[PDB]
Amino acid sequence: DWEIPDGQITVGQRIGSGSFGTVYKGKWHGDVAVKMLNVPTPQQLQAFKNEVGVLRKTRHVNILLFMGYSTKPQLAIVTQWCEGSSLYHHLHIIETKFEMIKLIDIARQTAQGMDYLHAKSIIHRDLKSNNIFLHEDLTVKIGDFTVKSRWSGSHQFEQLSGSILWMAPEVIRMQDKNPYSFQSDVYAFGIVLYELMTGQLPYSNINNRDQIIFMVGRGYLSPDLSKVRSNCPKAMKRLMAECLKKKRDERPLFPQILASIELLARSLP
Ligand SMILES: Cc1ccc(NC(=O)N2CC[C@@H](CC(F)(F)F)C2)cc1-c1cc(N[C@H](C)CO)nc(N2CCOCC2)c1
Ligand SMILES: [Cl-]
Ligand SMILES: [Cl-]
Ligand SMILES: [Cl-]
Repeated sequence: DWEIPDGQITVGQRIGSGSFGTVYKGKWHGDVAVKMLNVPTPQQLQAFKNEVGVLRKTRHVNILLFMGYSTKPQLAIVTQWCEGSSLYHHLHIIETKFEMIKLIDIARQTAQGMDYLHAKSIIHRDLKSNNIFLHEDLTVKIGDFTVKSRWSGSHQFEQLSGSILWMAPEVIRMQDKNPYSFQSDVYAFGIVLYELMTGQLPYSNINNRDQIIFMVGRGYLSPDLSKVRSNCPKAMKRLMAECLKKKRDERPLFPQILASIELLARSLP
């Protein structure tokens, strides 16, 4: 049982809305985060039931800690509160210059988290620097949390509405009814590795969203790995390429990926 009875959760400042509901800072045996829907439709109830149903299966330090939910008086999910920013914020907005050892550490922790989810047969489906939080700018927390991010104009009448830089080629073309897989999450992680080592989003030379969608889809685009830092290990550049392979089955799984990163971690001056 994880149901939090009514009147315990003290809701505070609103911080955002996200894809579903509204997210506030809270108090419940200390600071918390509260994702709340205010009304409930059968599709809203199914989203809630599924979101709790995934989170309740995760006990890992690099996954965002679920703490409990509220059925009455309204639908709500309570997670830990974290002081810090998303990886996206650090790298692209305020443009933090992390040391190479810390960039590899962030990569290692993200791999640890993704490996755990895949071991539990959980496909994230929307991994990206936005959904990697740095708790005290130190510890990676993977979740599902955007702010005029590159393509500011609304994609209301477009097919692909969400974030396309992290989507694998098979996920863009959508030839299968469900093209999401463990290898689709590996490609997304591949782009996160690119962000860490370049300090930049991929396809910077191109300014047409639709052209990136098309070209990544038909395999004419993959990120320019020469843009990495000079003290980036060759072993990382090789791993990055394996993660971003256009063909699905040629991409490795996180057990091998995490192994490769922990190896090159030990040997760097
Ligand atoms: C309150 C809440 C409840 C639920 C979820 N849902 C999930 O994380 N997931 C659903 C599927 C599962 C997939 C898996 F792959 F992770 F397993 C991940 C997120 C949040 C939330 C949403 C947000 N948004 C704001 C705008 C970002 O600052 N911020 C937080 N944090 C605030 C800062 O301090 C740490 C917390 C928390
Ligand atoms: Cl539990
Ligand atoms: Cl803009
Ligand atoms: Cl690029």
